[PDB]
Amino acid sequence: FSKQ
Amino acid sequence: PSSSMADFRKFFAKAKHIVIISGAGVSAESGVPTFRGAGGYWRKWQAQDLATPLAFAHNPSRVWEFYHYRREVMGSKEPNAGHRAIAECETRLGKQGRRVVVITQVIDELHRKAGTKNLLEIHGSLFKTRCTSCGVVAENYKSPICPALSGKGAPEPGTQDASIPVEKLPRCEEAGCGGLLRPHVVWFGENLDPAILEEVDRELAHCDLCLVVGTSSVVYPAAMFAPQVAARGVPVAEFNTETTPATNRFRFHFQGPCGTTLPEALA
Ligand SMILES: [Cl-]
Ligand SMILES: [Zn+2]
Repeated sequence: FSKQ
Repeated sequence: PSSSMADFRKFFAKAKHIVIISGAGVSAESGVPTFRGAGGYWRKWQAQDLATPLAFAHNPSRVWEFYHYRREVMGSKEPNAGHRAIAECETRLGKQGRRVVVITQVIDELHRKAGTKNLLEIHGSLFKTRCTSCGVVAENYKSPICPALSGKGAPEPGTQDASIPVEKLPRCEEAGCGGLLRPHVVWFGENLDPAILEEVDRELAHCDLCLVVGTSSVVYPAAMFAPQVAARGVPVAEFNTETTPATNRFRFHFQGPCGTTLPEALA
């Protein structure tokens, strides 16, 4: 999960 | 979404493990420039520009000037009513055997400044560095962070780039490394720390009440913590100045600044  | 303070207070009086997710709105209520609104520009740009791997690879000096300025302003900003209410609630409830934990999206450490101890900073901190060579993380509060940034970081549009050579930007003090440091701050497009996320998942699984305060609920995976919790029976209650895309999926929504609604909620 990458930071949007 | 219900707007009855009486209903939330009944869940709250009976809650034992409270998770509070705080976003940039709580810092904005302290006058902290967010660089995401409405929340200030830094000379030409906002955080969507400078807080990226792209900006750091292209001009690490400009990225360091940006973060140096934000470190320096934190000496003038204070926790607001929402911070104090959240901190005070944690201490009062901790003495009753009930645990409050804050999962924050911000990096300005105002929660810790107010006295919050159970704090999970999923996006890092303005006052921690990370070495781009060896990966070691270190707390750092020195003003200025390095000598070449002294007096730099001025936010006014048209202010010249410091253009500090890479060797004079903050360097790793670990013996043998001397690598280039970056802010220990999760930027847009970077993966969050799996260990922090595993600590977050552990809090979301054992909690019996969840608050989402000052979050526009558009930044991921931070906007996904709350729905994963409500979908277990756990009440979620939103405290925000506006309705966010995740409003229709919350048990409660209290419109207003967090500093107005949280003191009543956590009393
Ligand atoms: Cl220090
Ligand atoms: Zn290093």
